[PDB]
Amino acid sequence: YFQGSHMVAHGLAWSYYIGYLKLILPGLQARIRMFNQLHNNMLSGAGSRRLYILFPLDCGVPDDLSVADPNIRFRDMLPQQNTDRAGVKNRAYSNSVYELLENGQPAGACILEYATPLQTLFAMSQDGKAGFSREDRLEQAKLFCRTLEEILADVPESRNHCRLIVYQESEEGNSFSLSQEVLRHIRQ
Amino acid sequence: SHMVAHGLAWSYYIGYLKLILPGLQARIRMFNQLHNNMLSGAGSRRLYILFPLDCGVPDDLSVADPNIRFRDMLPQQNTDRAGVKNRAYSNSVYELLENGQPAGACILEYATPLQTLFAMSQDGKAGFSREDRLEQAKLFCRTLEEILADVPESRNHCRLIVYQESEEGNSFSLSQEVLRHIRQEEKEEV
Ligand SMILES: Nc1nc(=O)c2ncn([C@@H]3O[C@@H]4COP(=O)(O)O[C@H]5[C@@H](O)[C@H](n6cnc7c(N)ncnc76)O[C@@H]5COP(=O)(O)O[C@@H]3[C@@H]4O)c2[nH]1
Repeated sequence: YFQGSHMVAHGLAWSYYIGYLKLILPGLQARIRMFNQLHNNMLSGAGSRRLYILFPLDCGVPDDLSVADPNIRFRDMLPQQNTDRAGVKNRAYSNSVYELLENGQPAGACILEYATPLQTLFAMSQDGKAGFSREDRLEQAKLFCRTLEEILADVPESRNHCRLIVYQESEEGNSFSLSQEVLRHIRQ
Repeated sequence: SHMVAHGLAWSYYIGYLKLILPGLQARIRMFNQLHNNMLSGAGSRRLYILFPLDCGVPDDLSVADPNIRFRDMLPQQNTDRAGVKNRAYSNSVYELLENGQPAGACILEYATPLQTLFAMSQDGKAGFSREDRLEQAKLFCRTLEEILADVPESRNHCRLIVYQESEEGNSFSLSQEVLRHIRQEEKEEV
């Protein structure tokens, strides 16, 4: 295996930064402050004010987080950002806030989502026209993560809000609890 | 199958066109009720997507060509996506002017992934040459065409407008380029 120079993953990483994260990081905290005004400071500490992105390396990305763990419960959306983009007026960028339950009660809350490009990788893997194996998919998923981390390293601290939660579903165990993992990241 | 452009083409199809194209006609019908049948013919069926091969992608179409005039948005599509509840997908409708008056109307936008290719070309960290940016941009278009070819439902609901300004390269008008496509299809209809 020789890793190519500009692979699918490289492009996805750059896409994900240039076309989302870079766009939303400047206003994220303002949106959070607004949310807190409505929700009695639900997102109180710094740890609850990060943008946590789930990165399942097997690329299983359900649209509903509660599917992954029923202890991840949707609470409300942040106020949305609207931006004119590439001829689409008022394109909307949105994020969702979840409560993390322990014993049926909220133990934390945070902004949580999956990394969307992992959906692309999964779909490519399922289409013969794509020419893309399961082995290719895993490697690309790992490369996407590494490349993204490299790009994010260069963000100034005032915009250093992304936090990646990287795991491989097949390697975890029946005792893996995604909500606990997220709470662990919040707590660190 | 491991070039950047492949990923971009699949991203664009899987995460956008596949999602929105099936619902488009209904959104159009509603727009037309609201706006007195502004969209007609294939303008009432297709999303028109601009693919500038040089990867210059202005956010404002009127800046690109003042004869492209924004008129209103389609009603939005909201879909839960990857843990984002009610992610919103929105498209913009424009009138195209000729000699100062409306000559056509359509749903129009740029293919956003070209913006990624442009950005990669400008950041040394990407190690991505201008020459490769061009090749990849061409490849992105071809790949998307290939993907669409096998899915009539999607293919029939979009129009790819591919051009390289600077090979155009003189009297080029973007509005005229769009109108040319609209008119070609109009001649087929009826
Ligand atoms: N989580 C998230 N929420 C967003 O609002 C979002 N916006 C973009 N992205 C992900 O960022 C990267 C860059 O997005 P870009 O717009 O260049 O390409 C996008 C873009 O050309 C288009 N598209 C997606 N949603 C919209 C939309 N609402 N309007 C226009 N084009 C859209 O289809 C491509 C694939 O979209 P996703 O597969 O969702 O992944 C994107 C992509 O990996 C987002 N991811």
